[PDB]
Amino acid sequence: MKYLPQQDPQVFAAIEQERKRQHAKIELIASENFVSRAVMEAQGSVLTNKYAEGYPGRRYYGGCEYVDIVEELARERAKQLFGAEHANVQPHSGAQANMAVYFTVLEHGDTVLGMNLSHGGHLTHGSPVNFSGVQYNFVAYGVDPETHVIDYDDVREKARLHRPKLIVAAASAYPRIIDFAKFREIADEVGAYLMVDMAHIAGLVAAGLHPNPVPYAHFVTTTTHKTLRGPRGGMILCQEQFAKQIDKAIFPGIQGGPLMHVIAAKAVAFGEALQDDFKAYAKRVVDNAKRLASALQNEGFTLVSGGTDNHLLLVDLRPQQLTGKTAEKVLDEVGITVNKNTIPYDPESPGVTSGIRIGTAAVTTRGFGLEEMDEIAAIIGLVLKNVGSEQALEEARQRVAALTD
Amino acid sequence: MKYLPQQDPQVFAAIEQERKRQHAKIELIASENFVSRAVMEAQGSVLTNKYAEGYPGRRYYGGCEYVDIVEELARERAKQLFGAEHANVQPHSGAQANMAVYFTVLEHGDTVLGMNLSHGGHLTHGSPVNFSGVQYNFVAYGVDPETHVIDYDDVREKARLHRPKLIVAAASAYPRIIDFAKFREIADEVGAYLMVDMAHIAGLVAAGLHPNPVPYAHFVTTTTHKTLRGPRGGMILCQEQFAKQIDKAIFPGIQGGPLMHVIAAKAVAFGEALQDDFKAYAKRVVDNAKRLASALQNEGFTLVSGGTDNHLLLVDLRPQQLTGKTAEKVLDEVGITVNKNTIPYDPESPGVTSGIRIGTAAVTTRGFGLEEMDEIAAIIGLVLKNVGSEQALEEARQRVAALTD
Repeated sequence: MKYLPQQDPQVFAAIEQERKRQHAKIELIASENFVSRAVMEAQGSVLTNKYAEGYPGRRYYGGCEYVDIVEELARERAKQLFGAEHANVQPHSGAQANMAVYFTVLEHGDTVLGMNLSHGGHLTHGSPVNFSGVQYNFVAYGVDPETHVIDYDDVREKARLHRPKLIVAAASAYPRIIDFAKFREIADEVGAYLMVDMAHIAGLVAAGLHPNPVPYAHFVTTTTHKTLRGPRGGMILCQEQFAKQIDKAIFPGIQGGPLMHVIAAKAVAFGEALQDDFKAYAKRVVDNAKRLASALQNEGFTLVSGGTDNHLLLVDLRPQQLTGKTAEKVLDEVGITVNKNTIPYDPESPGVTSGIRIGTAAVTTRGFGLEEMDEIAAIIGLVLKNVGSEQALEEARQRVAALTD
Repeated sequence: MKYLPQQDPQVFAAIEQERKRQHAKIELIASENFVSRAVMEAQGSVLTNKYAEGYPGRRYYGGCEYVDIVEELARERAKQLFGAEHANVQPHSGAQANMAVYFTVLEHGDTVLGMNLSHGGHLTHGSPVNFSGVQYNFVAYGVDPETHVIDYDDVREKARLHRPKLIVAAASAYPRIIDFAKFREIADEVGAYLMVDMAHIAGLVAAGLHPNPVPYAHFVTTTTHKTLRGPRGGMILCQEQFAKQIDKAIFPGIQGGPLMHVIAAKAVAFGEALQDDFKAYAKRVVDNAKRLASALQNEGFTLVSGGTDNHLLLVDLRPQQLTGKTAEKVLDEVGITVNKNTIPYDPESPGVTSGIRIGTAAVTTRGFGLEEMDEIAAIIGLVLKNVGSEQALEEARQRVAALTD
């Protein structure tokens, strides 16, 4: 940076602290990643100056010839990545992407069937304090109490009982592959639309390491950040039959002017994901997650579903008689960033929890591999087995520092 | 840029075209501006990498110590700028800011009273194709057919007849000062909340050149872009009594993770607005608008309301027997960017219109002054009086080029 340090010392000092923090800590929050310098440059461009309500070639302001090229690059690259018939790259966030799909097919009070929030479903999949649960009548399907895998017979029973207009598949804390074919079969049986929210797994889908929901879902929503490793924002994919309605849902439905600089950054991120080296990256993400899971089990930890098929895992801390809150706190003391997370059938409140959620996308981006996964697991074991020992925590602190340099 | 040109030639080439376009053209779209290099740098920072759901000191993820400093700088500087008791700097856009306020105080189907959309009201103030008009029962007040000033007796009558739960004041195309005191008096009479959407005029309010709605409104929404000259995004100001509810409306109500890099940019823009030179800038904006209005009238144009009190003006093209669409098109041919805009009591459809909307915020930022306003008016006269003369358009083209270099 050249101008910010002189113009705004206060803001610059805080940004620099954050930059140094991002290097120093071991980032295991499953939704986190580190974008490329090219992505950041695109976000830091003069494109922020342009109003471009509408769509490429169909804008409500003149002078959009070049931002049109940018938006079309984003849309076409997205279609290439996911094999979707249509892309909308304007959603401001994952929340807004979901909001738009709901706005498209649902009326106020319509019934929607989503994943139980305490079993891995997202806030926007029906929380009573979120617009989703307030505007629509959400019902939930669960995971099996033993295997922690989605109970597809429960999905089916809930669908047949409640007759939802829409079924939502996908999760913020589900460590196994989701069977989109079965979701569509159930949807077809009850005459419901199927929406898949692939936010967490989008990068893995792009790399062919998780089955693609696009062929099975009427609508696919996603964040552009997370495993896709793009800028912060949302996206909708859908078949051509819903393209016009989806576009109208985003604008003039729920948003105004799009963030053209962020859309530029989306294009850049999609370009990166199209490359062979992103596929290798995504494989290392999944390989690292498996290794970390196995190494944690070797340290004596119990994992929800007994492991992982993707980028993330959930530790069930009940055998250690620890809450997620306690674990999150003490790991923060040593420079490991996780979040407390409700486990399926958690006896604890969402404010306390019995689990921690861990993902490997960020550390993989930093170049961590199998050996590092072993060490992270060993440090986590050292910490959580010795929460009352300042010397153990100091050793952990030093070992964390050794990993990040 | 260093990395984008090598990583993504296609995206870079388009961005460079856009950058050159922004310099070459005379930007008169009233919502447009040019942000500082410091603002762009903040948006292009590593802060995009951080999940920070929640609020400063009350986040749902660890490691937010530094982004907390950034968000608090934004909130405190906003409070300083506008004298508000509370600020929420997380809204992704003006649309989302408005959405959140509606979510806070209204239930589905509640009656809201806003400015007639064809008289200057915004899309999010009740368009039947926008969530606002779909989710709530919007009724409208109008401007006087002669003076084109808001008819406050009509505001009062509509309020007393329809008994709205909420009254919205503010506009996307209203060239005169809005009387917030009268709006609050009417609101008090019918027991309605008052929301002021100051998006267009926020920079002028900050500079003391338009009366401040904060003392009179329960809620004030705004964009951070437009006359405020900040990054693309939204903000809500309110009294302390609504702070908790407003914050909950934004999250977990309508959004997820905030855009921390954009919030950094918001802080930077607010810092800039706090400086004496921004006040001088804003005065030049209003001075330029007055000069441009007078110069246009000298060229024989009729203006809606007979002039301007702010940054924007509306030309009523009926005396010239031209539509807004025709005028917008031919001005585009010579490098002047305006938008067609419905005028009050327009005999034409929104797709055609009888007016063009013009604002001076962008050209003022580029350093244009009174002499330049005279020349812009003269060029507009040359063009619109000679739409069929390629030689006149070429002369105009050359005079536009002379202004921008």
